[PDB]
Amino acid sequence: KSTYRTPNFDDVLKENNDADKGRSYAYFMVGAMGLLSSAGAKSTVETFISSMTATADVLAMA
Amino acid sequence: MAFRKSNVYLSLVNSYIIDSPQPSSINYWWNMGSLLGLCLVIQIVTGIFMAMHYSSNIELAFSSVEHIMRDVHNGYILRYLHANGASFFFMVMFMHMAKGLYYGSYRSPRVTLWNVGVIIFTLTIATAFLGYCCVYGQMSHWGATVITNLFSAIPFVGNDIVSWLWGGFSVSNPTIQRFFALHYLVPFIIAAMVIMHLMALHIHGSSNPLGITGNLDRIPMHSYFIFKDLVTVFLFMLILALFVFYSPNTLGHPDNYIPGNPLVTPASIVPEWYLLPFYAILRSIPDKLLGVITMFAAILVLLVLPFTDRSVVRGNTFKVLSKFFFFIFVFNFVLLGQIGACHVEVPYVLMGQIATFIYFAYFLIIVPVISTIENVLFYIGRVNK
Amino acid sequence: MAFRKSNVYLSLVNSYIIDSPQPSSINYWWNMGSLLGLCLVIQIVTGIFMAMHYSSNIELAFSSVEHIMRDVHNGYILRYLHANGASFFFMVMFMHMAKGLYYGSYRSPRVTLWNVGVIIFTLTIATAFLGYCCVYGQMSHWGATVITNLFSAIPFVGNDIVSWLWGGFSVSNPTIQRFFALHYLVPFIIAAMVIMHLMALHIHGSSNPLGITGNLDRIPMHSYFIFKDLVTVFLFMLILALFVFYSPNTLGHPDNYIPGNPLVTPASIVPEWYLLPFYAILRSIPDKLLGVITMFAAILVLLVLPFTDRSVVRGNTFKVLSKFFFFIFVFNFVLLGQIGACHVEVPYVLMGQIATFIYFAYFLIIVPVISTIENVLFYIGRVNK
Amino acid sequence: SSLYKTFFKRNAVFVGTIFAGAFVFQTVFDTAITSWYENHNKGKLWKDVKARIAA
Amino acid sequence: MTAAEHGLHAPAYAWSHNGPFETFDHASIRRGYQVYREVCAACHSLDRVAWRTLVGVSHTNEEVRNMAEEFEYDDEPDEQGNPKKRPGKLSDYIPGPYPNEQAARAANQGALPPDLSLIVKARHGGCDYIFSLLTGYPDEPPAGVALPPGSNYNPYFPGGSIAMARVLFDDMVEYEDGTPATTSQMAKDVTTFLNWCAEPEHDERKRLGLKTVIILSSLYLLSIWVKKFKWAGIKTRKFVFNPPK
Amino acid sequence: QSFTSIARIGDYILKSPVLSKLCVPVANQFINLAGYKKLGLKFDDLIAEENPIMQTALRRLPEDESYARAYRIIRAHQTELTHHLLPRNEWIKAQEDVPYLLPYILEAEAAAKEKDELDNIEVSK
Amino acid sequence: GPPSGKTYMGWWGHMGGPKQKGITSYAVSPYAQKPLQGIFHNAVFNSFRRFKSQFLYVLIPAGIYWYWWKNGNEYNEFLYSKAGREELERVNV
Ligand code: HEM
Ligand code: HEM
Ligand code: HEM
Ligand code: HEM
Ligand code: HEM
Ligand SMILES: COc1c(O)c(C)c(C/C=C(\C)CC/C=C(\C)CC/C=C(/C)CC/C=C(\C)CC/C=C(\C)CCC=C(C)C)c(O)c1OC
Ligand SMILES: COc1c(O)c(C)c(C/C=C(\C)CC/C=C(\C)CC/C=C(/C)CC/C=C(\C)CC/C=C(\C)CCC=C(C)C)c(O)c1OC
Ligand SMILES: C/C=C(C)/C=C/C=C/C(OC)[C@@H](C)[C@H](OC)[C@@H](C)CCc1oc2c(O)c(OC)cc(OC)c2c(=O)c1C
Ligand SMILES: C/C=C(C)/C=C/C=C/C(OC)[C@@H](C)[C@H](OC)[C@@H](C)CCc1oc2c(O)c(OC)cc(OC)c2c(=O)c1C
Repeated sequence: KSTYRTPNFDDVLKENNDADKGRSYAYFMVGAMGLLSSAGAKSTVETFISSMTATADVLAMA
Repeated sequence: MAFRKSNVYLSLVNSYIIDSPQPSSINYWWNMGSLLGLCLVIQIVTGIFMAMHYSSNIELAFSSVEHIMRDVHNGYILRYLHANGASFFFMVMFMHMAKGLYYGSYRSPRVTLWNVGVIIFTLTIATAFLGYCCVYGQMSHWGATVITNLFSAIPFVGNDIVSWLWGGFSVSNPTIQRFFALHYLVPFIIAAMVIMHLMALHIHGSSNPLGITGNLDRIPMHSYFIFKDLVTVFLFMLILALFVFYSPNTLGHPDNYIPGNPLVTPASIVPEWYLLPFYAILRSIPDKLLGVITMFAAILVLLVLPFTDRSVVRGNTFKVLSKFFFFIFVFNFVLLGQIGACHVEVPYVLMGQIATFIYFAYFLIIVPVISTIENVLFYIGRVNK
Repeated sequence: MAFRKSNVYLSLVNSYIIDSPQPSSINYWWNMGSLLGLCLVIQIVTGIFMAMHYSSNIELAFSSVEHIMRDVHNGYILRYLHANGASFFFMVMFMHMAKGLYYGSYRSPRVTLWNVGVIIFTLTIATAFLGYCCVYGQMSHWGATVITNLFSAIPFVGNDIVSWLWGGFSVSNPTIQRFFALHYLVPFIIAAMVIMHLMALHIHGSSNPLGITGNLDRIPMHSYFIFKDLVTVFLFMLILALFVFYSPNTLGHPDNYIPGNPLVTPASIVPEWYLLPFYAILRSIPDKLLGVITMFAAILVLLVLPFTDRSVVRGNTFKVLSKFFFFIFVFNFVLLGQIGACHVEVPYVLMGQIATFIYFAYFLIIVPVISTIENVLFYIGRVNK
Repeated sequence: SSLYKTFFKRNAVFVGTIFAGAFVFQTVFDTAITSWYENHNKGKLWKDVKARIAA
Repeated sequence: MTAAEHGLHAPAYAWSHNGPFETFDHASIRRGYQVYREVCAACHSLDRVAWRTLVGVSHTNEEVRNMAEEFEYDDEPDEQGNPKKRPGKLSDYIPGPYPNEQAARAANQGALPPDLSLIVKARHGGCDYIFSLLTGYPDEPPAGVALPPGSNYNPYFPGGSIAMARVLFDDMVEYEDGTPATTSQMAKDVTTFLNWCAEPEHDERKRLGLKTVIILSSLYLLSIWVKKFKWAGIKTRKFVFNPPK
Repeated sequence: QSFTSIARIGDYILKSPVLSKLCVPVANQFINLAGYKKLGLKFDDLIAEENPIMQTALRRLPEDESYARAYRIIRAHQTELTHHLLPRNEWIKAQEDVPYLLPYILEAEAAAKEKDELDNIEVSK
Repeated sequence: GPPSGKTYMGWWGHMGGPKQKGITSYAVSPYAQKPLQGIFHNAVFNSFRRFKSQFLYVLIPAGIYWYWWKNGNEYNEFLYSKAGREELERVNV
């Protein structure tokens, strides 16, 4: 076969009438994963940091 | 060159995590190792924050853990993460090991990689036992008693080792204070052994599911397997979260919510689930010395597999008899654990003794015989003279 | 090739300890680094064995250390090794740093090496403070109080940091239990930083007393410097032994044999000797915020020396003015420490403020001016036009 | 989708916007969940029991 | 092992706190405290529960203060060093009936009534077990069973022979909220109260879990999508071989 | 296990028409169940190569077979990662599943065995 | 630098594979490809394949062990019931 004759990718290629379809989907997904991760990391860090604050049993009102 | 390459610290990161050439075809079974590193981090971080609130004195240890549960903000989350994480650490380790078994990862040139792995496994088992003792519930006290007594089986100087390990006449304050100190230490030795594990991994690279060379088609770690790792990291966290928040005590033992009592061993005593197969193996031998020898040998026999696997191809993917007997091994191992959870009673004692035999026979007999037969079958099926 | 080269683990040992090419002319001042590794090992080993007997509860901590002194076989040896070893660790660190200062070891291409060193120094100071608090004598309690309060000087959110560090209203049980947990951790982070220190050392090798290239005449680490290291290892042990057995409390403070008392600060309170120069610097500034800023800056200003040393040759060996002012710096540093040990009284307050100025002026003013002058003197003394 | 190309316009979302959105999410999400949770458990809460006691 | 030695399997009752979205019923907790105070506390300590934890859970700040002050606790010695006592405060732990173990065994035929702070977590079966035990004393033991003197029969206890007699009987308690104090109602209530004692973080823990599981679920589904995108070039890659001359 | 040893046992079976008619059908069915032909591989492509015998052998392989092995291996990895098998018309047929590397392996094992024999020869006077 | 043991993997540009010639590969940007609503219709009758080959290797050992477990358990139950206390006396010690 001739290397200039590119194999068929038609089953995979998005029939491009909308150019930035996959880009907008990918960047939304990547953006949303970034959002929920940062909120998750923030909550995880606060959980640990707050375990070092005064314990419920040592807050005595003398 | 790029800074990630030229800098002394970053180049380590680059060669292990970014540009590291991976075989294109490794499947999700190769995600377990990163999950083990993650587990190691979860155990260390949650343990240090708990240590801040923990007292190792035998009078105070159980109450100091109740104090973490009740008074420390998010304390129950730390404790339940640690306890359930230890279990998840073993689930994933068994899968990592089973993966290695199936795909011939223990084979040359990765024998050193495998041997260091077996050391990590022993260290991880010892670390979890030390931690379990620190709670000082009923299972803690008698676990400490039974396991330190393993060494009394040693000829002549055995009871001397035990009293030295105890720091006195029985499992007491000296014992629990030194077991906490040791529980803190060994995770860091495991960390150093993991680095040695990754060093041996790096010089030959990962294997792959076909069992053949990966040299003809590599893709970089970065992007492809970084984000593929992320998929199983989140699935792992999801499931660990379901236990920690919704079912935090399902993988433990109710007797360890009872303070340890030196005068009473509960009838309901059962080892931690991840120790059950090994427990069963020991219990199957009606002799003290030989019971503890056979149990230790059940771990060391993992070292024998590079020599008893006689096959000429790496891994079980294209091997009909080896696949079948591999799953005999796995389900035999589950049975050993179900026997461990049972009473020393009629059908169970014999089943455990036969399952014990099957366990050892796999490495020493089945694999060498079957892999030889498969060698010959592959040959006479294609050669015409 | 030889096995020590071909094996994955041994080759690390070979390239760092056996075949590592050393400049032929390095003198005994280059023995301090191995003595620091030895110190780190002594502190970790003796600390772990003591941890086995130590209780971190604020009610029990002081008595648990008396228990190590009285009841633990060879317990007084462990405690005195640890306490005196911490001091010896600082003596040797100051000498290692002073060596670096004198011979221009901070210079390019060893800037990264120097910067990692400054981090280790900060970590080592924090580690010793955490350990000192664990005794919970009088000096422990007020040391913990004064030093955690350093952070109260931080704008707006400072008192919040302090109450978070304390775990309550004042230095109490939460505080001492978390300081023990942290004291156990940080030595292992120091160990990881030492590895990063040796990594940066390895790519450029050691400097030497002439300040010029070592590339024309190397001799292997093994034999020559292994046995040369041994000479100072034994001398170090001899002297440490004289203190541990014959004078074990000469480098400490009698007030720390009194249990901590939250209501009474002794009139005789004095910081540990190795913290005195820095203490004096803080005490010289009659403002809270600026006192703690200037003291921290006295450590960070070490980072500035690669930029303010304008000379065109590495090291002070052939530099008459630089040698003189180097020893002004050293003896000025000793004075700062002698001021720290004194009362806040007339002559001393002014002397401390002037010595503080001299300390900073050395890095920021004297070295840039003098090294420029020496540059020009070297030139006009040989050029005839 | 063209909802993306109005806000971010064929470019990826930047860390600053991500971090900012996360702070917003944290508060909104917490209130939404606490609300659903307390409602789902109406009758059983201490809030609800205190409405039937007075002394 | 024989069924008697194992003990009868406790059945699954429909507790209102069972289920991932379910809080405790706090009215049942309130009632359960009364049953504990008026029946159980005569033999059973509750050492790990401090008065303050009741506030906002089952009682008001004022109610708990009155309850704590009904008890005397050791105080700091006076100016001269003689011991002295003190009414209880919210920082104190709920006091037990006996001063030491030996005094507790003396009052119970030599048996030791366990502390109940953790009892729900320290037994297989949890709430189902505790409830079933309390409501499962038969008027007479099954035929042939020879009970030791001072022992009682209960099929749910391992071995059948338990040193605690039945103590719940209809209307032995006057519920402050009007509820008919039947034995199964009182059992249901203390047991709910004892689950809270053992798991005070229950309601909050499940609320946090709901958030954690939603975020992690989303992150999981999201990462799958992102992985597939990042792999699409490799997965649909195509090779051709033209053997070299 | 050496290929010299597999060849010894295998050839003994292949000649004696008692065993030959008994085993080869079993072996044929084992090979089909193995499945490697559905990935486009020949058995000899499957031999673990990280040892000196196999490196000697692969070194000695003629160019055209070498390029062909390379394609079959790359094509196998790509198909494996897509969780498919090849189109059936692309499978390796039994006529193609030849021991192409075997003669080079056996040759190298014999050379190696002789060196080991000669390095350890005793002498008698 | 410090020397090095010969291995069976190199790095980019010298991986240690055989010389490759004649193989030509093609690929297409993920950006240019159909957003992930494809799989299904084309790929769900496809997969669920790789476990038709495998399920017997798992299921038959699983079956053997589950049967063996259920049997031993039901036997233990019989032994400790009334009906079996005679057999219990026989098989015990
Ligand atoms: C009040 C309603 C009440 C409760 C609740 C209760 C519970 C309880 C449990 C759950 C146990 C543990 C049983 C086990 O081991 O599984 C237990 C044990 C004993 N109790 Fe009790 N108990 C209640 C009330 C009373 C009262 C008022 C008394 C004293 C007269 C009493 C006594 C005991 C004793 C004794 C035991 C020990 C049982 C044994 O070891 O055999 N309880 N109780
Ligand atoms: C590989 C790492 C580790 C493993 C597998 C591990 C495992 C365990 C286990 C099984 C327990 C008992 C869990 C239970 O409560 O039922 C435990 C307890 C404990 N561990 Fe670890 N541990 C590890 C590391 C650490 C580290 C580094 C610390 C740091 C001090 C630590 C501190 C503790 C403490 C304080 C306890 C008692 C609290 C508790 O019971 O959860 N652990 N550990
Ligand atoms: C804390 C424990 C461990 C960590 C962090 C760890 C980590 C890793 C990592 C990152 C990999 C590469 C990815 C993978 O194949 O999953 C790996 C590979 C491997 N590990 Fe481990 N491991 C651990 C324990 C073990 C154990 C217990 C064994 C065996 C007894 C072992 C045997 C192996 C082998 C043989 C490989 C190579 C697999 C192959 O490429 O085919 N590991 N490990
Ligand atoms: C770079 C390492 C370390 C340094 C510089 C250091 C320094 C110190 C210092 C200054 C003290 C107080 C000495 C005194 O009694 O006057 C101390 C106490 C203590 N250290 Fe360390 N330490 C180190 C590592 C460790 C480690 C890894 C442990 C392990 C748990 C440890 C455990 C303890 C204990 C148990 C005490 C209280 C006993 C005593 O007062 O000597 N230390 N340490
Ligand atoms: C626990 C602490 C440390 C350890 C174990 C350590 C160890 C070493 C070793 C083994 C060497 C080579 C031999 C020698 O020159 O003595 C070295 C060199 C060096 N270290 Fe450190 N070091 C430590 C702390 C520091 C600190 C605190 C600094 C400076 C702030 C520092 C600065 C340097 C420099 C600049 C060199 C190169 C000296 C030259 O070759 O001229 N080190 N260190
Ligand atoms: C060729 O094969 C590979 C491969 O090489 C790699 C790297 C990966 C990817 C996986 C990894 C890189 C795993 C890496 C992780 C480790 C080696 C972790 C080692 C363990 C540790 C425990 C780290 C050390 C941690 C600590 C000391 C804890 C820090 C403590 C803190 C911050 C305490 C804070 C608290 C207070 C109060 C100050 C692969 O997936 C892979 O095959 C596909
Ligand atoms: C080019 O320049 C160099 C150079 O590179 C080197 C290497 C040296 C020689 C010096 C060294 C090699 C120093 C090396 C030492 C270290 C890096 C040490 C790191 C620190 C540690 C703390 C080690 C880790 C230790 C532990 C975890 C402790 C082990 C604990 C145990 C056994 C507990 C046992 C107890 C019980 C109950 C089980 C030079 O002298 C030199 O210039 C002349
Ligand atoms: C300082 C450190 C010391 C002294 C000890 C470390 C080393 C020991 C081990 O391996 C490293 C050891 C854990 C062993 O490994 C063979 C495990 C498989 C243990 C298996 C094990 O568990 C039990 C257990 O958990 C129990 O709990 C309630 C009770 C038990 O009896 C009823 C056992 C038991 O009978 C056995 C064999
Ligand atoms: C979790 C860890 C935490 C919160 C803290 C770690 C970090 C802090 C430091 O550096 C890392 C810190 C030690 C500082 O470094 C600038 C040292 C030079 C401290 C110098 C120091 O010592 C004193 C001391 O020892 C005392 O004893 C009786 C008493 C003291 O007053 C009278 C002091 C004092 O007035 C100062 C400035």
